Amino acid sequence: TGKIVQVIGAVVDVEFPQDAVPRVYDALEVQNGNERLVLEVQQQLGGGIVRTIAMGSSDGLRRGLDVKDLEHPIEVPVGEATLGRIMNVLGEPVDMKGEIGEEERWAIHRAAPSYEELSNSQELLETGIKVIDLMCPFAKGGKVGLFGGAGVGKTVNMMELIRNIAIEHSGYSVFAGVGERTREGNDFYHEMTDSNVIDKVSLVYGQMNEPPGNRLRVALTGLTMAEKFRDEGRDVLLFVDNIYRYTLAGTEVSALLGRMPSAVGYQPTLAEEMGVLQERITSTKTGSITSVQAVYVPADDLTDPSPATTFAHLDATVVLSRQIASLGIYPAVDPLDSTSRQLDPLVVGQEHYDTARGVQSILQRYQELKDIIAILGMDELSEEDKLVVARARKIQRFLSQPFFVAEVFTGSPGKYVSLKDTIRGFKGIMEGEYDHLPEQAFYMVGSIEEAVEKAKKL
Amino acid sequence: TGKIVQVIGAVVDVEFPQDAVPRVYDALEVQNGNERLVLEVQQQLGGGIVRTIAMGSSDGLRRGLDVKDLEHPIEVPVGEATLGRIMNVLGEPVDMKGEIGEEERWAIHRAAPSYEELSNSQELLETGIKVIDLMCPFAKGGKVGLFGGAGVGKTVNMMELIRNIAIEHSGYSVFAGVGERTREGNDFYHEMTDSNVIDKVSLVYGQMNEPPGNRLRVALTGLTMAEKFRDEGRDVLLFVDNIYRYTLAGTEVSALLGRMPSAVGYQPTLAEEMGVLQERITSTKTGSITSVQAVYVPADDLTDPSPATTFAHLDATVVLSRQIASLGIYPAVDPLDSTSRQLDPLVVGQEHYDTARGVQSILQRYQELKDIIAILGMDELSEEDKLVVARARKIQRFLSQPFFVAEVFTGSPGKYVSLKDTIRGFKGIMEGEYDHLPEQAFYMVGSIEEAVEKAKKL
Amino acid sequence: AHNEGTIVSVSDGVIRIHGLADCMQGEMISLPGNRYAIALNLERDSVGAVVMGPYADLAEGMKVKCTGRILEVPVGRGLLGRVVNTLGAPIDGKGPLDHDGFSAVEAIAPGVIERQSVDQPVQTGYKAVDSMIPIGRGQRELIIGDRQTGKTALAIDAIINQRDSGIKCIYVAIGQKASTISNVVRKLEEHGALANTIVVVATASESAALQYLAPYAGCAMGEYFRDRGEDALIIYDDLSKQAVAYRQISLLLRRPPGREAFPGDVFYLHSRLLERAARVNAEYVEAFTKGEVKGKTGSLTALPIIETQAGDVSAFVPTNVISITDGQIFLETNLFNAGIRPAVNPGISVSRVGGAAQTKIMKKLSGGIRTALAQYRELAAFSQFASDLDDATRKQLDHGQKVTELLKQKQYAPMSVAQQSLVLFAAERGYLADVELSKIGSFEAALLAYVDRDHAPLMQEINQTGGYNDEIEGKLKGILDSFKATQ
Amino acid sequence: IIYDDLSKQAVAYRQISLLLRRPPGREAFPGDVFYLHSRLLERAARVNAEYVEAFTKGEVKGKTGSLTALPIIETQAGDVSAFVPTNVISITDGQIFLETNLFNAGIRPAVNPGISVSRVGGAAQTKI
Amino acid sequence: GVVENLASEQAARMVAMKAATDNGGSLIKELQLVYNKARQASITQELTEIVSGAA
Ligand SMILES: Nc1ncnc2c1ncn2[C@@H]1O[C@H](COP(=O)(O)OP(=O)(O)NP(=O)(O)O)[C@@H](O)[C@H]1O
Ligand SMILES: Nc1ncnc2c1ncn2[C@@H]1O[C@H](COP(=O)(O)OP(=O)(O)O)[C@@H](O)[C@H]1O
Ligand SMILES: [Mg+2]
Ligand SMILES: [Mg+2]
Repeated sequence: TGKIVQVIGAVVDVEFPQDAVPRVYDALEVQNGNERLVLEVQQQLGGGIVRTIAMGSSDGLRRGLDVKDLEHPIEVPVGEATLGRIMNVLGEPVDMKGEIGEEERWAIHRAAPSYEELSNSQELLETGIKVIDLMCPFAKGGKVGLFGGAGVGKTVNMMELIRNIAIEHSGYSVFAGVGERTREGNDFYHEMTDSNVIDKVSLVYGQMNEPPGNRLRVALTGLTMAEKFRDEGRDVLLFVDNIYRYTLAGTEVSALLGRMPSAVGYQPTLAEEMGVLQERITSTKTGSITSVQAVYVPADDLTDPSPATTFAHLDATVVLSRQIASLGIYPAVDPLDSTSRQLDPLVVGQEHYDTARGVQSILQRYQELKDIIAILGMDELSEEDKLVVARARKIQRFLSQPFFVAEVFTGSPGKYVSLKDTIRGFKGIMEGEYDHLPEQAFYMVGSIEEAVEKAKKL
Repeated sequence: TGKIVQVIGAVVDVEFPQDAVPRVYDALEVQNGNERLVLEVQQQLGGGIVRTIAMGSSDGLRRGLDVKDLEHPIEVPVGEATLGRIMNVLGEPVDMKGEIGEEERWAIHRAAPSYEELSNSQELLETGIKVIDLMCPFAKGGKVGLFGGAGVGKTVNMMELIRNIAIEHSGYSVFAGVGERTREGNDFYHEMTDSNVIDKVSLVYGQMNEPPGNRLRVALTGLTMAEKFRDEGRDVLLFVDNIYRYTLAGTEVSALLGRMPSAVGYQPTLAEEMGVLQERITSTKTGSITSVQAVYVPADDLTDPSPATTFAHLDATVVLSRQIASLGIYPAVDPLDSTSRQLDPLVVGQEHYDTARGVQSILQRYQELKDIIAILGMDELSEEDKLVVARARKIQRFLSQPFFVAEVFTGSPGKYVSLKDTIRGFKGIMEGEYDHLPEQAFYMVGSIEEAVEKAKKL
Repeated sequence: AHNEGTIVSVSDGVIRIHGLADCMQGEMISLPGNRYAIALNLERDSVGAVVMGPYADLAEGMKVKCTGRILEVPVGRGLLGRVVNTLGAPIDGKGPLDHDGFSAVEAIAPGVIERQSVDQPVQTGYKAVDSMIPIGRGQRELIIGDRQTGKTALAIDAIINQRDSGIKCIYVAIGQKASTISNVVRKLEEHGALANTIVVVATASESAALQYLAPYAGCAMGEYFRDRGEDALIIYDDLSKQAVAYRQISLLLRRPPGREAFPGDVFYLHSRLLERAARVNAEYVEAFTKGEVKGKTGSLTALPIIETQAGDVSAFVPTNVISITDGQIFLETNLFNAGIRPAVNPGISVSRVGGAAQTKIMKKLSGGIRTALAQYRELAAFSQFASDLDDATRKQLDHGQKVTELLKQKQYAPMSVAQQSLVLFAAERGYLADVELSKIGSFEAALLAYVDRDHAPLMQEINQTGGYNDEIEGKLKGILDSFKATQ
Repeated sequence: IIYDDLSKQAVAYRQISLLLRRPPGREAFPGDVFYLHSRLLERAARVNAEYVEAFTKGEVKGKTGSLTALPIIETQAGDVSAFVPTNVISITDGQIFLETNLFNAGIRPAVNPGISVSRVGGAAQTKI
Repeated sequence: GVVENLASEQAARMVAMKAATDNGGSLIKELQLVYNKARQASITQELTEIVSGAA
């Protein structure tokens, strides 16, 4: 019931009879010959007119085209019918398989859950990767950030978190590929079907080449799915692939929409955008949605607004390191800088907090010793010191481990380790029983029980 | 034929009603307070009006006076008839002899030669300058560029190049000062008239004193002469003072021409305004063009757009830094940030190459040690690195040499070094032959045998 | 609705047209003369278009006809030896276009499930890149660095090493200087690589629309090979010059500028251009007419080239491109000016495909270099204070200096995966540890390389198979022991 | 003639330029700030016998007039590589850097040699 | 001779170290300027591109 008046890039704007005219964030259908592409109302400027963004390519569109005013905002299939395959920003399947089994068809748009939700909540989700559990305990409704530059292993680490929580526990996983690469989207889908994991994992891709308005909403879509699983009363996880590409995509929208830039050219609403995306992710009275999200850092600068506004919302932060990875350790996390707002004794037990700080302590002392070891050699350390260094060297390799999703790379068999095996391992290895076996025993293994085995082959 | 509608600095727009809307690039005159005033059409603004640029002082133009439109783009003479003396941007005889001039005539606006019509050679010419010949050579049919902030000898460098290669020339030269001091031009004319070398040169002068219009067009009127000489006689020299003054002119106007500002307030058309002019200078199948030109760098910022984009258009790019001048080295070339596309082993022989890159390396290795020296003193270097800085500091001041043209304001008589000697000396110092000599032995001398004799006196 | 329109205003290669009510986005628009324009900005009661060519002749009132489809271009096996325009117009010299069919410049990239996981290598020839920043078909490595760090030299050198590997090449020169481009292809001819690579061109003088479209045109030409179960390698030289051209357009069209006055959709521009490059599953047998078997797989590897100013790798355009490409090779101007010629900087560089896009033997023996290099990275600080440290860590420093002195080659001298022998067994034992001093640590390279051409049957063997286990290792061990009975 | 503080002029011109809404450039100065100083200092020069004759209408009939001009630029913290200072240096055919620390230490004609120059040089001086 | 040379070391060291501390202090003064320059350039450009961009 309306006609395109102007069109610039993905910024098509449509006119209507006054009253009735589309609410903001309202959906709009429109044919351009080949297929119908959707529009999302963004600004109800002037009388009768409305500014919108093309969800698909705005090419081919022309003035005077018929734009059908739909009623609701974006529509997306939710519920277990979604688990099982890929689907773009707005519900429709891209995997060439059947059509979405069923939908109550929720809107991608939100409402902050009133602060009536069941914290206290310490359920210490066991991942269970030794280092990401020993150093970074996180609870349901919590959100974990994976920090690092390119190639550190944020995405692959997420793949493991999915597979482990999927098969060793209940699946409950929604993967929002905000502006995700296509190659990654493929290897991910394949790797997920290779293992039994694919259900539950409802994939929601928003390929890089899709318009900004498209990539922006991809987060809310995958969010809305897990947003309903919590309504069903189950503890689901949610992996947003790149918090950076979320804010950045949101930058393009604000840009061509004409808003005045702010910090570093980011949208003048960066705080609120991140605000709503992050705030619905919590543990409600009925259920819970926990999240682990890859936070890319531009130029390895934590002052950049993107990872900056992210920090305020993380309950735990797992920093990965490009240099740690180079040296061969592939759960490439720095134990010294990885943190958790939950890693205190009365939350995670004394044994956990003690051996945690201990690994931290010893890793640190080695760092100090490392200086004198180069300048005046190893022979200078006291017997107790060169014992600390041997014992530290060991725990370093121990907290590395072969991921299951990593077999396509290394070929070795991946291994899941408990929280109690891990603590039982590190505590002993530093007290320290396993002094009689060479480092390599701890290189890539489950609990030390396996390390002692490899030590026999040695 | 038409009348004025607006006047804003150099930009005046004229109403001409439909019948004869001036072609985009086209001339037209106006009677002001006294004399003729050529405007150049720039934009066919909608409504039968047209934007132009005053090729003279826009002061004294009424808001309504009539303007005649001609069909000629720009009237500039070309050929041997021009060799005699100085010209205007309009192709008028600015000197005191009513020009005999044109047997023909060309427009200052031209197209870049066809791709397959472009030639190239590798016959390197030899400048007197030791730095240039060693660090960055060029064959005839080359594009050399002299980058430098204010007061780094920018002009005197070009004039010394001129006196060195305008002799081996035996051909037709075309100097084209643009946005420069008029005092230099007067001296260059008188100096060249006494040496009687004017009859093979050809002047054209758009001063930094003249209005904007003259400057951004005088660069074109300059090479359109060299182009004529090219499309007949084969070997021409083209010297241009400050291509920047041309771009800079286009910036003073870009605002009034009514286009949004690019980065740092530059025109959005910087990419093309440069390329058009810069792409014109080339070796045709019919005849080649050797050309050096003084590209100014604003506020010493080599990242400033003018220099940044200008770089790609140069075969050899020698750059003068204020830091090297602040020392006393007055061919103030930074031998590190200065390079040529033809410092190729297959082109300049292996001995020249290895010597050039050898000199380049040790000079760079020195820049690294420069830091620890300043904080912890010389006595902290290894006996090897100690020798590195010593040998480097010899090179660093053997790069220097007094220019003939520079005798005027400095007691030091000039010198001219063989491309052969330049290799002999530096190769030599690097081998460790001339070590015993003090540093001052190398500062401001010709061949190495001068450094030797100077060491005797002191 | 109306088919025609008239020119209201014309300036800076941009035309604002009245009427032309029937007109699509990005649609072609035939002007008087032969040249067209592009409808990029259809506001109400006026449509701005970018003239794809000179614009001086155009004027007010001129009748401007609407047209059918969008920008298309000549694509096919025939373009190989030729240098072509952005429109596919041969400025080469041969004259006629031996082209097969046409194809849109702007067209969507193959979605998921149509992709095949990348796992086969494309050798750049450089010991440095192929060993620690491996590239593979269907990948996109971002070559990035300051001016004069050796970017292009790396690019066309990677192209030259495909002169024999079966991959077809494309070279999109953008904003470049004509004199330079001819120089390049002239060298593509000195080596047998020119008859195997189409060179698209958009000189510094061509219209903003022509430069801005040059990459996409050269893409559709390369896509041809991938869509038909074949591999190709396109390299967009100066993707920076492209964005500055598109910035010129968006500014003249009065669009809102973001940081550095660049259009907000600049990321989207490069985004869709680069997602175009990828490996596609054999089941792309369904093509223009499914489908002349076609049991093969196809792909399109593309390494773009960003130019940073003063190392500012956080600038607008660089930030975007780095975020997009699944890997990037950082070239440092400091490494370069020093002597380390392939000025690649490990540790900062990355290749998210890694071991997959690498031959079997390389995958094994490159692991030793990656960590040996990484340790030298940690001790680099003590290099100033060397001799202050005990022999334990002192030796690790020497090994590092040598191993980085090993990863450096002359420009036009690609290596034979016998570079394998050199690199691999530089790490295995300090065959460099003897007789280290770095001056000889390279002349040994050119000596081990040619005494293997002495007994190279056991060498072309390792070359073709692209694999190693233990026998071959055993042989390799002896080949070096046997070596130092020479020179 | 000596123009006291061309720095105070350029800043005054920048005021009007920005009030007129003219797009700022480097250091917020209008792009034509070079032309501002350029056409001014270019005025200062030596006119030969013919020009003086033509202007004088044959009254002077054989003499050369001249306008020597030395302007003043006030740098901040010795930053000589600033925008305005660089332009005025690019214009003038010579300069005289009065160093801030040479001045403090009693050397009152604080002229810094090795950096100060007069490109006209030799000709500009008497024989002795 | 050794034991005395050693007492000379401690002195020459603490003296030459005071020099290094003062050299660093001078660099920190020069750097602080180079910084304040960039600090200004940065804030003028960000402000200028926003306002001129809006237009
Ligand atoms: N491996 C190498 N060994 C020796 N010289 C090299 C090597 N690689 C590049 N060069 C030289 O480095 C110089 C510049 O290389 P080039 O590839 O043109 O850099 P570029 O960054 O594309 N510079 P530009 O594009 O003009 O800004 C050339 O003279 C090359 O010959
Ligand atoms: N356990 C592992 N073994 C080998 N390689 C790994 C392992 N884990 C991660 N990687 C490497 O990480 C690289 C990129 O993974 P990715 O997580 O996508 O990087 P990023 O987090 O920066 O996006 C891969 O090429 C892969 O080789
Ligand atoms: Mg990732
Ligand atoms: Mg290049």
